Amino acid sequence: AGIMRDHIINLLKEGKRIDDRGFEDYRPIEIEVGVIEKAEGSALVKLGSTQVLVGIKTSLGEPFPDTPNMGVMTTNVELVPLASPTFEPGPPDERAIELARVIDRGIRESKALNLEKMVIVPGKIVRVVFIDVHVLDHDGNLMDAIGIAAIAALLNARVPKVRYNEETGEVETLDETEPLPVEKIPVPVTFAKIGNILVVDPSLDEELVMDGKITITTDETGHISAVQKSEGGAFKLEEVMYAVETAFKKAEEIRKLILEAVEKAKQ
Amino acid sequence: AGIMRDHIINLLKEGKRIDDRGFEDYRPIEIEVGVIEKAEGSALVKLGSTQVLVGIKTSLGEPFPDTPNMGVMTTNVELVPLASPTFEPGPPDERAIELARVIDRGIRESKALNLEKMVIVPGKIVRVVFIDVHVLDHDGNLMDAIGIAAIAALLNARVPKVRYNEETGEVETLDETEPLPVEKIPVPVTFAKIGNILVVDPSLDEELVMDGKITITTDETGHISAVQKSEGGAFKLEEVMYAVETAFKKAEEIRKLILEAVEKAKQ
Amino acid sequence: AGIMRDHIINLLKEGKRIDDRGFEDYRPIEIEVGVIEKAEGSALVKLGSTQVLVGIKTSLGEPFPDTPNMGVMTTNVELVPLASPTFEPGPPDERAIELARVIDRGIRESKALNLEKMVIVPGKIVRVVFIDVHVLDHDGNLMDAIGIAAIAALLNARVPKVRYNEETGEVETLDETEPLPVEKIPVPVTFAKIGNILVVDPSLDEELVMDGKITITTDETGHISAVQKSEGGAFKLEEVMYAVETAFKKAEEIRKLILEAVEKAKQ
Amino acid sequence: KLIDENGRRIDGRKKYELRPIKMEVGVLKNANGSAYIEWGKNKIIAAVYGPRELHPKHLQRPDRAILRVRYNMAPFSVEERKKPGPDRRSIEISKVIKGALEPALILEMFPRTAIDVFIEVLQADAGTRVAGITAASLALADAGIPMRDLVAACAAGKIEGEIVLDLNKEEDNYGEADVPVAIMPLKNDITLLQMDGYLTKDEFIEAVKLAIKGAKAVYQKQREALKEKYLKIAQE
Amino acid sequence: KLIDENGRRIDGRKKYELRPIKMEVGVLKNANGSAYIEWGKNKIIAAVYGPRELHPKHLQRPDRAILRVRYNMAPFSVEERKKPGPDRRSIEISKVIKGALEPALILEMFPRTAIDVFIEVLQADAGTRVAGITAASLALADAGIPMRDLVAACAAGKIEGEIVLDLNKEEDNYGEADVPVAIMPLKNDITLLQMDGYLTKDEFIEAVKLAIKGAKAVYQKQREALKEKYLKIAQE
Amino acid sequence: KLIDENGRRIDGRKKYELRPIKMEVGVLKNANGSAYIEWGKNKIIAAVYGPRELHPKHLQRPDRAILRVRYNMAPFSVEERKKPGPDRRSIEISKVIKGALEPALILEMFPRTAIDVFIEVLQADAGTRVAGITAASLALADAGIPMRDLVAACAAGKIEGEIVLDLNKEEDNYGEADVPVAIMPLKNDITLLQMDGYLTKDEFIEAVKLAIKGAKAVYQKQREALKEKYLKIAQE
Ligand SMILES: Nc1ncnc2c1ncn2[C@@H]1O[C@H](COP(=O)(O)OP(=O)(O)O)[C@@H](O)[C@H]1O
Ligand SMILES: Nc1ncnc2c1ncn2[C@@H]1O[C@H](COP(=O)(O)OP(=O)(O)O)[C@@H](O)[C@H]1O
Ligand SMILES: Nc1ncnc2c1ncn2[C@@H]1O[C@H](COP(=O)(O)OP(=O)(O)O)[C@@H](O)[C@H]1O
Repeated sequence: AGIMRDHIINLLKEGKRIDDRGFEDYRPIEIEVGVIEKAEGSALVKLGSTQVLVGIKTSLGEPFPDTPNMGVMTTNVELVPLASPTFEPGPPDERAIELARVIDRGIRESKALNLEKMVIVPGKIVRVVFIDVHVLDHDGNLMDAIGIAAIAALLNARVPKVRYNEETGEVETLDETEPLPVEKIPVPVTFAKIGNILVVDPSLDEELVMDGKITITTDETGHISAVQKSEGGAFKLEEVMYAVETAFKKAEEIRKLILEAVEKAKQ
Repeated sequence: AGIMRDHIINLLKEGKRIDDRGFEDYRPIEIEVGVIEKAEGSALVKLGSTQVLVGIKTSLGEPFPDTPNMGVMTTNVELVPLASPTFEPGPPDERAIELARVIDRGIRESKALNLEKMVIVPGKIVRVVFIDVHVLDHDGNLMDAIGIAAIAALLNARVPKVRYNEETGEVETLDETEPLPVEKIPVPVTFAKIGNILVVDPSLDEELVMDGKITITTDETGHISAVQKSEGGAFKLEEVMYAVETAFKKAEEIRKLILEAVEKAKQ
Repeated sequence: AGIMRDHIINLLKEGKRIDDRGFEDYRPIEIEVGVIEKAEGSALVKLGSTQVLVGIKTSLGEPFPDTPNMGVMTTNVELVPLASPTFEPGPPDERAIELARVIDRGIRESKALNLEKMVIVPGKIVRVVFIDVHVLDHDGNLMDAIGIAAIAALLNARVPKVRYNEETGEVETLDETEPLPVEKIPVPVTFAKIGNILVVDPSLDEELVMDGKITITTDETGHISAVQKSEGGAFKLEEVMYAVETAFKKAEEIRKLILEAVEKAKQ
Repeated sequence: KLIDENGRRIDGRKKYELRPIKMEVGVLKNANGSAYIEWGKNKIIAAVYGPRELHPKHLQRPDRAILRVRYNMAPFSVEERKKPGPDRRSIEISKVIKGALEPALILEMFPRTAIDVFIEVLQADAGTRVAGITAASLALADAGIPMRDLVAACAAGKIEGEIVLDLNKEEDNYGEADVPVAIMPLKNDITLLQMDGYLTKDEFIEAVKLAIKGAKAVYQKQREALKEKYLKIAQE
Repeated sequence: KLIDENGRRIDGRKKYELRPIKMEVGVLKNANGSAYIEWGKNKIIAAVYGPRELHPKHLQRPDRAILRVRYNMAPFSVEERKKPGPDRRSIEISKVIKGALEPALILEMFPRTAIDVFIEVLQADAGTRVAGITAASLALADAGIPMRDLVAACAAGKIEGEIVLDLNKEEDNYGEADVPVAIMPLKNDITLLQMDGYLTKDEFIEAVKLAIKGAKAVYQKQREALKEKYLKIAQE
Repeated sequence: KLIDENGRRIDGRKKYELRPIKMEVGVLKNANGSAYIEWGKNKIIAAVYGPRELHPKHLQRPDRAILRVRYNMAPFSVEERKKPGPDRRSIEISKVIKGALEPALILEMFPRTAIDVFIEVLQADAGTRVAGITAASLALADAGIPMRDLVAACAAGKIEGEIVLDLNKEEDNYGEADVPVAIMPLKNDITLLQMDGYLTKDEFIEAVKLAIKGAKAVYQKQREALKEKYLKIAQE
C-alpha cells in the first residue's frame, strides 16, 4: 500500500480526496447519546466508518489531597483489538494514552465539566467522573470522534442527586437524577498534513500517508483548550493559523449536531 | 508424538487404555494431609504420577462490603514451571485461572467451607481462607488432583481459636486451635472424551490426544456444585448423563480415601 | 570481543592491566554531593567513566507494623537504558535488584543510617528515606560506585526539622533542616577474579572477561556489613581473606574522599 | 425476595421464555467479520480477524490455524464500573468460548495462521458468555470462515426451586444455579457446558435440556441473521 | 498569588526573558551521542544509540531506521518523590518528542535499524520536554547522525493575563496556558506544538510566535555547543 | 531473648551441629532431574530441564548452554502467607544460585541450549538458599548433566556473640550475621558467599570456614543420595 501515497498525493494536487470530500469536509457524522442505559451517560459517534463509544460512570469518593474543592474527572481510551489490526491486547499504548490525555485536557482546561460543582462535602466526598472511551472501529480520526463522543456523553449524563444530611453526618443518594455541571462543549478538530495540503478529518487511508496531524480543540466561547500536533512531520506557522481558524468553524458545525443528539434523547 | 493418538485411539477401540486401566478406573491415589506443618492445613495428592500440594493459610481481615456476614475464601493455582515443560514462569495463565476457579466454585457453591461460620465481628473481622494450590508434577488430570488436595487440606486445617472480648472491643487470638467449618466434601471427577469413548482420570498422554474434557463436581449429599466442559471437542447429552452418574460413584470412592487420610493424620 | 579475554589475561600474567592500573588501584574517583538541589541529598560519583547519581528524598509516614520503633529506609537502583546497551527499558532486572539489595544491606546492617533516630511518634509517624540510585554510564563496578554515591548522598542529606506538638497532637514540619542520623560510612570494595588474579574496581572490559566478582563492604570501625560474591566463577578461601583485608584499606582511602566531598559542599 | 410471581417472572416472562433477542451481521468496516447482539439488556459486539499472519513462528502451528478468543467487558457495561483489563472471570470465559467455537471450525484449512475473535461486552446483564458465543459464530460466518455448523448458546437456571430459561442479572445473582450451554445444533454436540450453583442430577439434566431448547431457538435467529445478510448482497 | 511584580517576574525575569541555559555535548562514554542541559532548575541528559540492531525482524522496518524515544524522570527530580516507571505523562511526552525529532532525521539512511533516544530528567522545573528535545538533537548530532537541521525547542505561556516566555514550575503550575513549541529553525518547520490551558486564538498565536523566538535563541546555543565540540577535536 | 542456653541452642543443638537433613533424588516424572530436601523445617524440591530448546535464537548463546535458575517460595511456606510471585529477595537468590551452580557445569557441551533449574520452597525455615543449592546439584546430577563437582552449601552465623553452624528461622531472625557459603568440595572453590549482618574480619572468616565444614558434611549426603540412586537402578 505505498502505491497509495502516490495516489492520494496526486489526487490532492488536483484538489480532490479519495472519497470526494473537500479539504474542509467531515465524513458523515452520526451522534447518538443514551445508548448504554446502565451507564450514567453515553454516546456512540461515527465519523464515517470510524466508530467510538463513550460511557460515563460516576461514583462518590475522596477528592485529591491538594484539591479538596473539586470533584474528580478521569479519561481512559481503550483501543480494542476489534477496532483495528494495529490494536493489540494489553495496557494503553502511547496512542491510547495520548488520545485519552488530549481529550481530557480539552475538557478539563475549558472547565467543560465543572469540577467545583461536584463537591458533596469539601475535602471528603466528591463526585468522581469516569469517561471511558471504547473504540469500536478505527477508520481515521479517533481524536475527533473521541472528543465528540465524550462531550456528547457528559451532556447526556444523569447522575443521582446526592444529599448531605447535617444531623446525621451521612450522605444520602437519592433516586432523583440531575445533569453533571457541563458548562461548555469543547470539540477537537483534527487536520492531516499530506505534502503541503492540510485536510480535515483524515480517513485511515489518509492517515497512512499523512506527514503529520494537528488537533485544535475549541469551545463555543471562542477559546482554545488544547492543541496537539501529533505523529511526525512539521507545520508552518500559517498552517497552524489556518487550522485554528478552520477548527472553530468545524467545531460550531459539530457542536450543533452534538446538541441535537443530546435533545433527541430526552424525548 | 501424533503417532500416539492413533495408538491410544486403537487401544480404546479394543477396550483398553495405555496403562491397562478400565475406562472408569483412576490411577493409584495417594492422599496425605498435614504435610506442611507451618501451614494451617495441607494435602499432598498423587493421581498416578500427577502430584499436587495444597496449603491452607488463614488470617483475620475485613469481609467484603456486600457480605459482612461471611468469611473470605480465595483459591489460587500455581502451575510451576517444575511441574511441566508446558508451564512457564509468570502470572496464572488461563489454565491456572480456570482450574482455580472451577475448584473454588465446587467448594463455594456446595458451601463445603461454611463462610458464615467464619465471622468474628459482622462487617469488620472475619476469617480469610487462602487455598493455595502448588502443582508439582503434571501427568494428567490436575482438575481432580487439585480438588481432592484442596478439600482434603480444608478438612486437615486447624486454625487458631479467636475470641472477641466485649469489654475491651478487641479480638484475642488463642493458642487453642479448631477445625474450619467444613460441612461437605466436594470432589471433581473429570472425563477425557477421545473419539467416542469417555475415560475417567485421563493421563497426560490421553490429554494430548483427547477431544475434550468434562468435569463434574459432586458432594456426599448427591448434589452437583460444578460442571465444566473444558478444552475443545463436543459432548452428547448422554455422555453428559453418563459422566454425571459415573462422577458420583467415583466421588464416593475418592471421598472415602480423603476421609482415611484426614483421620490417619490426627493420630 | 573474545579476542579481549586473551589480551587482558596475558597482560595480567605480566602484572599489568589494560589502563596501566595496579591490581589494587581504583580508576580516578570524582565525588560530588549536593548536585540535585531539589533532593534532600544527592551525590554524583565517577569511578573512571562509570557514573552514578543518587538522590535522597524523605517524607513522613507510617513505620512497619513490626518496627514501630524505626524509621524507613528503601533503596532502588535504576539501570537506565542510557547507561548501557545491556540495560533495557522496564522493571529492575536481577542486576538492578541485586545491586540495590547489597547496597542497602551494607548500610542497614551497619546502622549507617540510624533508623531509630528517625521516629517522630512511635508506631505512627516516622521518617521514610528513599535512596534512589540512577546509573548514568556503566563502565564497570556499579556496586562500588553505587555504594559510594549512596553513603555520600546520605551524609549530604538535610531533611526538614519535624516537631510533634503535644497540645494539638499534630506534627509541624519546620523550615529548619538537619542532617539524617548517619553514624557510619560503609563502602563496598569489589574485586574481579580473572583467571587466578583478583583486581580491584574492574572496568567494563575486565567485567566482560572476569570469572566472578566479590564485594566486601566495610565501615570505619573495622566491621563488615555485607559480602556478596556475584556472577559465576569460584574463589579460594585465601582470595576471600585477601579481598577482606584489601577492602578495608581501599575503603579508608575512599571514605576520606567521601568526607572531603561532603565538606566541600557545606562551604 | 421474589423471582417467580406466580408463576411468571420479574420481567413478566414465563419459566421457559427468552428475553428479546436482536442480532445483526457485518457491523464493522475493519474486522473480517462482525456481529452485534442485543439479548435482553446485553449489548455485545463480536469481531473476527482473519485468518491472519501469526507471530512468531514459535506461536505458529504447522498443520492448522489457531483460534484466539478475547472476551472483555467495557468499564461502563456493568452497574458498578469495572476497571479495564482482563480479570480472572474474563480469562476463564475467553477460554471456554474458545472451546465452544473450536469444534465448529475447520482449522486445518488455514495452517500457520490465527483466527482472532473479540467479544466486547458493552452492556452486561447475565448471559454475556452465551450471547457472546452466539454473536461470535455469526461473526466467523461473516468472515467467510468454513464451519461445520454455527454455535448457538443459551443459559438455563434454577430460581426459587424452579428450572427456568435464560436468567437475567437478578435471577442469576440471586438464583440457585446458572447452566450455560453452547451447541452445534445440527448434530446436537455440546461445545460449552458449565454449571455454577447447586443442583441435583435430575435438575442439572433438565437445565441442560432446557438451555439446549433455547440454544436451538437462538440458532434459528442466527440463520435468519445470516439469511438477512445474503438478502442484502442480493442487491444486486 | 503574584507572578508579574510590575512587570517583572518572580525570579526577576522580563516577560520574554530566558532562564539561564547551559548545554554540553559528549558527556557519556557508552552512548553513541550525549548532551547535558541545565535550563533554569532543569538538569537533563540525552543519550543516543546507535543506529543499532533492531530486534526482532518483526520490529524491523525494510526501507528505514525507526526512532524510539523514552523520556523519563528520576524519582528525585521532582519536589514530591516520583515512584519510578513511566506514567501516562511520560508516555505522552516520549511520543511527542519522537514526533519532534523524526522530521529532522534521515531515517532511510540506516534501514532495518533503531535509533534509541533516552531523555533522563534528573531535576525538573518546567520545560523539561523542550529542554529534553533541545538536548536530544545535540545528542543525535553528537552520534554522527545525519539531520536536516537541529530541533530547537522552547515554551511560552500566559500568566496573569500576559503572554510570557519560558515558564518555571510556579508559572506553569499557576499560570493559564503552557505552549511548548519545537522547530527546525532554518526552514521554520514546527515539529512540536502543544497547548495546555485556555487561550484566545490571538493569544495562542502570539505564544506560538514567542516560543519560536526563544527556540531560535536556544538554537544558537545548540550550534555554539556543537562549535565547542569541534574546537575540542581540533586539539589536534 | 536467649539463643544459646549454656552453651546449647534453642532446639538442643551445639554450636556446630546440623539440623536433621534428608535428601532424595528422582522424585518427579516430568523433570529431567529432581531432588527433594528436608533440612530442619525446610522442605524444598529442585527440578531440572533439560538441556532443552532455548527460545528464541536471540536468547541462544553460540558456544554454550545458558543456565536459568528460578527460586520461589510457595505462599504456604512461610509463617505469614506470601502472595505468590517473585519478589526482590527471590530474584536475588535466583541470581546467586545461578552463580553457585554455573562453575560446576560444563556449559560448552550443549551449545544453543538452556538448562532450567527450579527451586520450590514448600516450607521455609532459614537456609533455603543453601538447601536449594544442595538439592539443585543433586537434580542436575539426576538429569545426567556433566559437572566438575557437586555444589554443596551451608550457612554459618553469629548469634549472641558466638559463631555457630546452620541457623534456624529464630537465630537468623534474631542473630547478628548470616553467612551462606556454597562450594565445590573436591577443589575447595567457593561458588556462593554472602554475609548479611555485622562481623569483624576474624568473625567473618571463622564463619566462612565453619559453613565450609558443614557444606562438606552436606556433600557426603549428596554423594550418599547419589549412591542410593545407583543402588536403585542396580535392580537389575
Ligand atoms: N465485574 C463485574 N462487575 C459488575 N457486575 C458484573 C461483573 N461481572 C459480571 N457481572 C454481572 O453478572 C452477570 C452474570 O455473570 P456471569 O454468570 O458470571 O456471566 P454471564 O454474563 O455469562 O452470565 C453479568 O452479565 C454481569 O451483569
Ligand atoms: N510526577 C510529578 N511530580 C511532581 N512534579 C511534577 C511531576 N510531573 C511534572 N512535574 C512538574 O511540573 C512541571 C511542568 O510540567 P509539564 O508542563 O507537565 O511538563 P514540562 O516539564 O514539559 O513543562 C515539570 O517540569 C515538573 O517540575
Ligand atoms: N516473605 C517472607 N515471609 C515470611 N518469612 C520469610 C519470608 N522470606 C523469608 N522468610 C523467612 O526467613 C528465613 C531466612 O531468610 P533469608 O536469610 O533471607 O533466606 P534463607 O532462607 O536463605 O536464609 C527464610 O527461610 C524464611 O523462613
